[PDB]
Amino acid sequence: DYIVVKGAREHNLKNIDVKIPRDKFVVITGLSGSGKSSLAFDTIYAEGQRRYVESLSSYARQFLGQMEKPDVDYIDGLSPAIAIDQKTTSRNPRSTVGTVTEIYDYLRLLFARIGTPHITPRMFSFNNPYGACPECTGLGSLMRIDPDLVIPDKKLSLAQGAVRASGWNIANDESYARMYIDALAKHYNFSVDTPVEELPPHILDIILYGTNGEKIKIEYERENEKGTFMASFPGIINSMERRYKETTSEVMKQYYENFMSNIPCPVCKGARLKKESLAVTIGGKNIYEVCCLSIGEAKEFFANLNLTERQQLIARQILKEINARLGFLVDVGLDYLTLARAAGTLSGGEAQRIRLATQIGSGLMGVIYILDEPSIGLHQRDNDRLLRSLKKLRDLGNTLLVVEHDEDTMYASDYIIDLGPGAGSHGGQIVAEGTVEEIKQNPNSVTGEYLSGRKKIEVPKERRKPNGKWLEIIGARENNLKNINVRIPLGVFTCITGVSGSGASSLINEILYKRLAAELNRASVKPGEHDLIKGIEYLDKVIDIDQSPIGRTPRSNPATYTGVFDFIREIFANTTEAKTRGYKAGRFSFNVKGGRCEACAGDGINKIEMHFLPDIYVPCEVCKGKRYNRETLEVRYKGKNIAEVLDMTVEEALEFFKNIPRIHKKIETLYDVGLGYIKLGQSSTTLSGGEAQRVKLATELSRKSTGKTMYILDEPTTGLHMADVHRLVGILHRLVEAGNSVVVIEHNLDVIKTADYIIDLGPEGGSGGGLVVAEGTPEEVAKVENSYTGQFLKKVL
Amino acid sequence: DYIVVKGAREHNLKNIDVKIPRDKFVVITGLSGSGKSSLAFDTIYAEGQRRYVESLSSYARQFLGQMEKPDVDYIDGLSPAIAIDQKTTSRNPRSTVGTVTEIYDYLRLLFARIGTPHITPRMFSFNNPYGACPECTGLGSLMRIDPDLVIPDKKLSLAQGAVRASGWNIANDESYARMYIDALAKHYNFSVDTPVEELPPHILDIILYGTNGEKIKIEYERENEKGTFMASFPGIINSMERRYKETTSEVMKQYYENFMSNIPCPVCKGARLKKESLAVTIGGKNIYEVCCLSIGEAKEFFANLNLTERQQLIARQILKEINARLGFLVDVGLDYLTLARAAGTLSGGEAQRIRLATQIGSGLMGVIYILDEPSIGLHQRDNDRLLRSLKKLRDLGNTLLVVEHDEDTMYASDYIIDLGPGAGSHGGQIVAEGTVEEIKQNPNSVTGEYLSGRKKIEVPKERRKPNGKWLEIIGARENNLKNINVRIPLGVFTCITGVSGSGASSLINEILYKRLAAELNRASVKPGEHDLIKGIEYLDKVIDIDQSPIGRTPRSNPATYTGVFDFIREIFANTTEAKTRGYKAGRFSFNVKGGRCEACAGDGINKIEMHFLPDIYVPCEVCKGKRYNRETLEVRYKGKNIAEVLDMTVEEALEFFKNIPRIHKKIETLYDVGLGYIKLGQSSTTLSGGEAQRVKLATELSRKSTGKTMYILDEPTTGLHMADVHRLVGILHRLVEAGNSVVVIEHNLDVIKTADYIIDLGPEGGSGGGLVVAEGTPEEVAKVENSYTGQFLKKVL
DNA sequence: CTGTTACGGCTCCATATGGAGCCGTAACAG
DNA sequence: CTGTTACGGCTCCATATGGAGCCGTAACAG
Ligand SMILES: [Zn+2]
Ligand SMILES: [Zn+2]
Ligand SMILES: [Zn+2]
Ligand SMILES: [Zn+2]
Repeated sequence: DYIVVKGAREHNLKNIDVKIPRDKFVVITGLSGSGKSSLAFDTIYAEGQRRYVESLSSYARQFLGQMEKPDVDYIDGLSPAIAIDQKTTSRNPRSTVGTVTEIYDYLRLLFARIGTPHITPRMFSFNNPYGACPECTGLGSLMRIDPDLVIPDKKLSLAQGAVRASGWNIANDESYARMYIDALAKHYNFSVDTPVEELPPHILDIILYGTNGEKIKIEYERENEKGTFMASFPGIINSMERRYKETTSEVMKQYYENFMSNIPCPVCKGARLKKESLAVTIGGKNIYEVCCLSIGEAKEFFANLNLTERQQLIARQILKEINARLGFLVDVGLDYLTLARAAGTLSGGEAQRIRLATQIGSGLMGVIYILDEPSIGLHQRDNDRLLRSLKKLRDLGNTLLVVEHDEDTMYASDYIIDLGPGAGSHGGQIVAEGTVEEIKQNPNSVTGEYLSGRKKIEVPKERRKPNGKWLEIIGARENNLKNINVRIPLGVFTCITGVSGSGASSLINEILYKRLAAELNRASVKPGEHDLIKGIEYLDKVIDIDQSPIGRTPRSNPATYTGVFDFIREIFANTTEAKTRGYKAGRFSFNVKGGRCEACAGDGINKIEMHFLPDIYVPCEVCKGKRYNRETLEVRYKGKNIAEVLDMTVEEALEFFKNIPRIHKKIETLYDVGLGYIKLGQSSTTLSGGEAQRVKLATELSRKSTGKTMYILDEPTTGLHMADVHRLVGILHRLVEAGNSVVVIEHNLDVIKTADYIIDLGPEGGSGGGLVVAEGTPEEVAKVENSYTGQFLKKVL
Repeated sequence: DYIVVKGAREHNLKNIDVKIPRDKFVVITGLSGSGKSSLAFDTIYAEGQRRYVESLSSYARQFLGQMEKPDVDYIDGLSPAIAIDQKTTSRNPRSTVGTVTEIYDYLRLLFARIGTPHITPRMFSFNNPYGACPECTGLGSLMRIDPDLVIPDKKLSLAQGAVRASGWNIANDESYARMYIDALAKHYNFSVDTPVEELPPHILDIILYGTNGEKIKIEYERENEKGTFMASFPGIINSMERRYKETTSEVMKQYYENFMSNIPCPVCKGARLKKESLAVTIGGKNIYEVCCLSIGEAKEFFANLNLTERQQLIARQILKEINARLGFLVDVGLDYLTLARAAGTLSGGEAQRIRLATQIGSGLMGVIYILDEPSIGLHQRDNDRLLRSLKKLRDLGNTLLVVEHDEDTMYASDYIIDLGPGAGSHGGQIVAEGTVEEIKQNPNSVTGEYLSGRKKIEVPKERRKPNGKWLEIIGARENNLKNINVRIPLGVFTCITGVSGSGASSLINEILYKRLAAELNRASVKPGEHDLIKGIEYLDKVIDIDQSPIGRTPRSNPATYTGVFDFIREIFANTTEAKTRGYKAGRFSFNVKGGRCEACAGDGINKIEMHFLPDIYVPCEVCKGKRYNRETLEVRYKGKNIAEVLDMTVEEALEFFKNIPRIHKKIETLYDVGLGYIKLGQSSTTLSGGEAQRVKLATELSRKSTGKTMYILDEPTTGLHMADVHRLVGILHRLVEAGNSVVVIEHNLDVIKTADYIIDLGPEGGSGGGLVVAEGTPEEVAKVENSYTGQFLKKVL
């Protein structure tokens, strides 16, 4: 009846152990990336997944992949578990919101049972060929490439290579497309220098859609081989379509869709079903009409249902389940959604909420549920609704482990596990355990210290004012915006906030950023609706802050990203011993040959292949992971070597380089970034989202002052303790005082309190918004009665 | 707290419903393939697997495969479940008995912690390259092809095609190997007519192992293409090795291993580890020495452990877990096994028992466990041990659903679910529910009828005697046989039985059957140890009875298998209307063109492809599944058509053809096969193991009398009710009275009682046997005190 | 009339080159 | 000394033909 773990040594697990009670509401929190989150993510979940997947069918076990065994000694009292992560999937257009909502099939069954034609339940579905629209083969649209995007260079000759698609080059002899181009030219007797615009329509059709698969001879003359073969040219369009059909990568899919556009099927149009299916009328509405309705209006519509007595009797189960699913969806809070809406077009938090609602509807109790950041992407009322839903799910009879930072969740929690006190070598130990009251009584918990109010976010005594430099965006009607006009000043720590799903963040991410990037940084991406933008001359450069990893290659290090490695190499080159040895400054760098270990090429790992086992990585024995030649490593400066510096700690580095101001300024920048515990040479892939964000903000701070720069941060409060939030707020204020501009779209109460100009967009999400709710100083905004954000700010202040 | 299902319509589920209590021991039983087993296998398990796999990671969901949705209305109160099926997997040689037993890692950790060199725990393992034997790369053997099996025809010329391996033909110009042969001949200037024996050693080495990958020109002259290319010939051996490495099919793997043999690595030899690893001595033994020990002797060895006080203190967990695992393995009853034994070399029942033991050791409680036929492959004492283990696992806190026929399991069960009364259209309804007592009180349950003793297997009043015709096998020492001599008479319903894992069944399946097949049916398979076989002239033909499907293609039907379709076609051809129409007798057959529907080619299904969906099968609209042309189907004989006859029922067919003795004799043979409920034209793939066995026995019965035939049945009692066992026994007696011979190796008490001559091999499984325990009439055998089977027979009698 | 063998026909299963992002280096301007 | 731009180099990710078993048909013997 307990989750007992002993001898855990994952990452920074200092052989910690704890007894987790079953069938309760326990929350684990700590410092940003302190290791408690990693432990909870990768010890219990990994043990359960291994103990389950293995015991399953062997073939399915290798199909789903063999999970790596953990370093924990033994785990007792475990159970099968599910993970509601934050990394969404592109999925396929065949997937639908109703399909993943576990409501489309129920709606189809209800329509088949109760609805009348103007009758098999299979015909109501749109995934089986027994009832499909042939025009779009059930897809709803028509993914066709754009002839104006593949080879728009009409004036360019055929030999010039107007078509820029990969594998279709015509100016390269070594290209695989050169043989096909030569065969087509032989079959057409047309000069390759003819312009694309001047090409005959028949020749253009043959090039695009192929030569109807007729027999044709293609000549091949390689360096050491020659001959000819009979084949057919499908054409550029057909080749691209086949490649897209055979594609299985999200990046390749996005690249291919960049040159294509799915034209909504005109025959069916949001139906993807046979005409006669729409004839089934239930309550004077169609299945598509029901699906396109909003969740709240759908609940209202199904509440006013009225039919025959037999229909009511048969509805004692189907309609009851439909009502329960609608109520669960309402409790999720994502009312600004449609059953017919595209599954892919959704936020990560929205996807997590939808998955939670589907799990609640399923009712599979007696399991372990591990969620991540439920508070992210929700308003205060949404937080209350999520807490109620979590309490209900716990009442269903399962033990839940959540990781978050919302104070209300901790108050509603039963047992709290805190790991600290610091991060890395400064933490990794269980500070305390028990309920909230004794956690507050505990004087060794940083979370308890923040709860007790000893350290609190003091509201600023003074607020900055605009300097007359404003950016004007008026008439934008992208997504759900109803031609809204917003006056956004620049030069202060202003922010935009509102209820969940209002779309203001979508507007900022899809219109303003795209326009600014196209204007300044020359980014060729089509933006959304945009009438006019003013104040363009005020700013010069714009940058973005996201959660993307700094680098996907192991050839990069955070020291390289910050550039301190260059100063270190220069200092090493300035050494008298280095000058005597004649070593170049470039030799003190692992990225290039000259000093790197030739055995592993500086990678530090070796690949070993087995007949019945996958690739195995082991440390390189020649250089023992030092990634430096012995002769190069023989140099010593101030009692330290280049390898030692690369393996050194930032906390030690700050005290080490007390006489190197050039390096020191970046050192103290990194220290003020609040990431001194991070290794100076940690692997780039090993970095977490918080670490990457800290690195990016440190790099931004180290940048020279310009006074005409703007920054956009997407939910910086995600994955951060209250002290981390305070540090981030201080960094934001110092960046604003530097002379740049800050744009923030978040929902943290402390961040809103620290703001100087609040922008409100509402008054409801989805179709219920599109108008600027209010604007002004936070004190003036709190005076507005018709604003949830204003009421929350007034309560906070 | 209940498993509630309503509106289930899977196969023959007549909208049945039932409430299954949770956390109990409930057993479901019924007629052979009555549908209750299929329901329990494919309703609850399918619902749980879907509700789990889906909610998991999406990418893993498509990796493991999307389970099809069931036809049930809704399932309430479900839980994640695991399935211990009977279909084993070939797996890989890297897999080990200790690995799947979850004991190899524990043993390695114990050896690392306690053992002393003559020290990292990773070096003890044999799956990581950090400690491996390079000779065999951890495999233990060396899978090399046999030069005496690839092209043994030394006298055959190179052009003749001595190498019979697929893709290496030399006598076929169109073969892909012809170009390589021509290139090799050009590079060697050797005549293709030279004998393989007369080929120079250098030429043979070049052919086998390749030409060291050197540059070579291969000429190609196709019908419409020509040219040449520079490439290298890896050789026959290298090509076969690469194909085996790239192989991913069990059938292809078996075909390739038919020409290969894994020679035990001589460097390591049952070690696959680095020399220094064997230096670690624990209790005066090696890790391999511990693994090769029997389970019981290993438990005894670890019981006498004695080390330092620190070792004992550290062993409070590791040694306790090892002892618990050993005790669980002992409770499994598979004492005749070794930790170092090959994982693949095991029986299906042994694999199921091992999986059950591993699951018990895991301790993941609060789940649903569905096993199949625990009694199969076990002795009476093993049945008691399995019942105790199941009771323990239920005490661990999980709800178990077992399907079996052992009376002891029903007695130990709490709730029993019986579905009947018949099969197919004659059953599919819940007969009764409750405990065993009220089940016996219920007069409508066939299981209760058998339990009450109203219908019982009467012991035969007289037993047949040998007619002096005997088969003598003496000195066979295959597997664990210790040069045993057995006198097996022929001409009576004799049988061989013993304790589980004795190996006598393995001896019969690996020596006697192989020798008989090679002698009579000309089967070229190498048998095991065999000194001499006598009485060969007594028998003429030998046949085998297994659980393999009758046919993997949908072009075959049970009517075609039994041959009644030929008589039906002849009768239809004899019709006056058919003679007037001039239709040939072959037209009344769907297998060939002439009368079949050209739209579906007689398949009856159509394939529809979608861009984002897999292949979909739908009934063919042109012929509506009748699989006959309209003009051909227009004929009517005795008020019925050929399509109607093909779709008719056997129970109706027996009354239909009362004036057709030629067909009637096979009709009543099929009826006596006890499978009248089966459709006369059911799909071959749709047939179950019991149905296939019934079909095979019916075909054997319909065979003309010869008096010199023998039959071998492998566990016919599997998947059969007590009445089904009675019917099978009666069929066996009638087959024996026909004039043939019957050899049975099973463990059913009723089958043993019905036997006339019992062969006993023991006295213990594995290394504890190899000697004939006893022999004689069942009454005389019961008088033997030193025989578990004899004691069981005496108790039964 | 029945069993066996041989042959033909059918079906299902099996087996290397181009592009984007990042790091290091050189050059130019303030 | 510092910031910016341009170029070169490096790495990781991406995109049809032969064989075994079965059914139907013809021929031959009892
Ligand atoms: Zn359409
Ligand atoms: Zn190295
Ligand atoms: Zn070896
Ligand atoms: Zn058809």
